[PDB]
Amino acid sequence: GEVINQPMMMAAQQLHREATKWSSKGNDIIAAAKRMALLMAEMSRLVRGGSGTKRALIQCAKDIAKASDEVTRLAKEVAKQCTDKRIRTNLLQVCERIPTISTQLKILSTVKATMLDEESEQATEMLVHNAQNLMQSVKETVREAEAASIKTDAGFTLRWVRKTP
Amino acid sequence: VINQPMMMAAQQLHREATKWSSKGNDIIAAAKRMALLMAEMSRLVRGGSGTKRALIQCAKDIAKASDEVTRLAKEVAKQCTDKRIRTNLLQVCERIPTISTQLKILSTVKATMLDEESEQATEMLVHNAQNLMQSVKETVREAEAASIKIRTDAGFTLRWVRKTPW
Repeated sequence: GEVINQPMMMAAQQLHREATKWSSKGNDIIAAAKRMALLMAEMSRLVRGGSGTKRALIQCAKDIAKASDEVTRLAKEVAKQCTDKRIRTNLLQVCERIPTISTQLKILSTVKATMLDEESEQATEMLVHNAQNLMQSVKETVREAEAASIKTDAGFTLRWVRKTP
Repeated sequence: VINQPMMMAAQQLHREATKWSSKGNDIIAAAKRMALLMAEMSRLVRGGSGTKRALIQCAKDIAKASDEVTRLAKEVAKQCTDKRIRTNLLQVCERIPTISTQLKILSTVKATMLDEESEQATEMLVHNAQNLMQSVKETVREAEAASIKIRTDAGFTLRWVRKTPW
């Protein structure tokens, strides 16, 4: 039913809330962020699964990583054309952090995967810690990239259409 | 474990709003936004310290969305021809502001606690949150019924189109 990993969920959701403020039309980062939010949530379900979700647990962390690569990719392109020195620095900071995290998530998920023994319990904690860092970094990426779309001869554009009530 | 009473109320608020497309309807969009924020909150009550920013932020956005729901419901009521519908609509545009303001207060006091005292802070928050979700559900329905009998000289319009049912 709903025996999901709640700390992966509050973390997945805390991301979702940020991305859901927008439209995905003309914004692949926003779309990849929502996808990441749904995958992390999906991982949240299977993560505690006994057997047969092993393949699933890695498809999940594989797709997440793939989406992270795209978020990183797009954020680099956003930063390249940013005129602002500070914004660009911050943006570049996460396009360094995101790859590290995503790669580690893949490693850690595969672990908790083959484990389906206190060691198993720690494998969970390490995965949760990492997952949380990923969701945070992506949230931070979304905000820096939105601020970078405010501030000449560029042809790249992320559409930031919000639903501010 | 997520506060089940809080999640349940968000779940039902969401069930009601998810029947409508958000295109041409800000109340429906603010309601979906509210259901989801309340869902996240149900995961924040239990959660360990440091997530309080998350809780304080959550309450803040919820209140902001409640204000917008209230503001739009007033405008819907102004042009409602129906005396009864308009009365009911106006009743909630009085209730919601009270609740939303209290939710903000209660969420903050609860965030500082992340002990009977703390446990009571939870119960007060849950009670309040439930009232909010109910009122918004009631607002959605009265506003949908108010879009059936509208004023002829009107320029305001909420689009009420079903999605699952089509």
